[PDB]
Amino acid sequence: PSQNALYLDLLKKVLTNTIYAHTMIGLERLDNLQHCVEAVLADGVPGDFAETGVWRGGACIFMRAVLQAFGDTGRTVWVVDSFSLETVRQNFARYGLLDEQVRFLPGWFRDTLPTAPIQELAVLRLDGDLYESTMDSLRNLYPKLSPGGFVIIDDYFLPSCQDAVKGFRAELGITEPIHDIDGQGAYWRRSW
Ligand SMILES: [Mg+2]
Repeated sequence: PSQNALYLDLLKKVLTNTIYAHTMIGLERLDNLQHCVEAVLADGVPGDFAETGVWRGGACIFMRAVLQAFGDTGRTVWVVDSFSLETVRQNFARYGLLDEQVRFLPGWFRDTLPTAPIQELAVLRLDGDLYESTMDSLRNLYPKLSPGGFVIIDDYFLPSCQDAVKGFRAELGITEPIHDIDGQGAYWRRSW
């Protein structure tokens, strides 16, 4: 049961500034994110959503929007970065989604992630340009990812991102198969 499809379709057009830019991830990667979120809602995987490396906040805005479209009032979207914080907050306000289901964690990943007030995740999304940001994010938040939760890495097929993600998976003995999105990003679903 796919609620408010027209709304999310239009929002993806708007976030990518194709109407006449709040995200640069493009439509295919927004599509991916939509399917992943609609899956954890439909399948009842518990947990919040979190993005580390958020740019103008678009992907997090969209995640909040899918919660809106499906009438889920319980889950939180965690917007995690070093920031322009007020600018991001105002981007949420523009779509009318700056509310209690959106939480901000500003700071160096070094300091914030270790102690993050997050208990469990259904979705974990990373814009993994850099080794240390990627490792800080995965090491601290993957353990919070519920069974059936998704991990999405936006820059996966960058060789250096790929090496870092592979190293992390080896460390923890993660073998859930990786899936390509668009030749740039990738994701996998934590086994049940
Ligand atoms: Mg990226």
